Amino acid sequence: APADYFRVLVQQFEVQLQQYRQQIEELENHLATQANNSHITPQDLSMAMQKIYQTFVALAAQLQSIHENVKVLKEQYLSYRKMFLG
Amino acid sequence: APADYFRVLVQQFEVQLQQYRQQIEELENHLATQANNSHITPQDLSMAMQKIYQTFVALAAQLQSIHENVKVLKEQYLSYRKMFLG
Amino acid sequence: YIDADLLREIKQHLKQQQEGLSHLISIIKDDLEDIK
Amino acid sequence: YYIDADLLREIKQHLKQQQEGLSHLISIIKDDLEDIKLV
Amino acid sequence: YYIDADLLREIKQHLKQQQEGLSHLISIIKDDLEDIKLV
Amino acid sequence: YIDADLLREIKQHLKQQQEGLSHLISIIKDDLEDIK
Amino acid sequence: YIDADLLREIKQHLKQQQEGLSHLISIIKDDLEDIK
Repeated sequence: APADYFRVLVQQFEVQLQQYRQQIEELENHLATQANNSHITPQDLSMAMQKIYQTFVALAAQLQSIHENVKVLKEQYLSYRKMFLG
Repeated sequence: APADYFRVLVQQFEVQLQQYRQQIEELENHLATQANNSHITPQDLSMAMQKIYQTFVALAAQLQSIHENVKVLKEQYLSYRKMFLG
Repeated sequence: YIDADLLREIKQHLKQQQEGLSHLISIIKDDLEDIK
Repeated sequence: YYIDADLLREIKQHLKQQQEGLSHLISIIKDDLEDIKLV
Repeated sequence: YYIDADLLREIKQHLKQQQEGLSHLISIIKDDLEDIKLV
Repeated sequence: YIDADLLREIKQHLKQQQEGLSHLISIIKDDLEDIK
Repeated sequence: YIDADLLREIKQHLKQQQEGLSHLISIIKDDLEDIK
């Protein structure tokens, strides 16, 4: 059923959202002050900047395919309308 | 210079330490209560459990090679002692 | 050292846990809001 | 201790672009949903 | 909502093993350093 | 969209930033303590 | 006159011969002692 497929794309999207969210908040705090910045190294930030950019890329992909999916809902909804309502 | 090599192994170790540390604290909070657990999904924890186990594996590797490195300090320190102090 | 069967079990268990679309959506909505 | 006051600025800029990136995609998606209600 | 009260226990157990794992390695390393001072 | 030159620059900059072994060690010591 | 292949062979052979650290050290210790 499409409800099993939908739930999946939705679920993956929600994980990259949570993923990115945590990371960003994490990195915000580390750069919030020099006091908190001293408990980290310039090689940790370098690590985080990667982890974060990787999520961004995956998240941006999920938003993109969500866009394509909505494009498909419209096309098919439009087609049905021409068949049954015109 | 060995001070450039040392600083590196030490630095990587410090990153996996910080990495693991953040993740664990992160996961602790999510499972701290059902109130906080409701803002996450069973597919997020599944994600984190992986991220965490991956760090653990890399951290465990770094601790292992640190052990081998200390084994080498001892062997060479012991050798020098036999050459110069016996 | 590390029990393989357990991590496996933990995996299986979470996968079998199910998503309440209503709930899912609400999390996403708050996630998007908390950022953009 | 810490990092350059401008290295901070660079990262903050990078993160902002990432944000603008994701928001643009969300924007587009919203136009799609809104246009559905209009068609 | 949340997860099983025992699924929680399973994860908590897994994390503990990971901890015991790392601590064992630290232990060994400490014995090495201590034995260096003794030899 | 995303400026490649900048992320690169940010990489280069952090790599060139240097480690104070003394500081490094103190972080590790507190990290190990905060866990084991 | 002089066989190149042989000296080469003699070189190769001695290089492939191996050092018993234990033995090495004992020689050094007696060398240092026999002098300083």
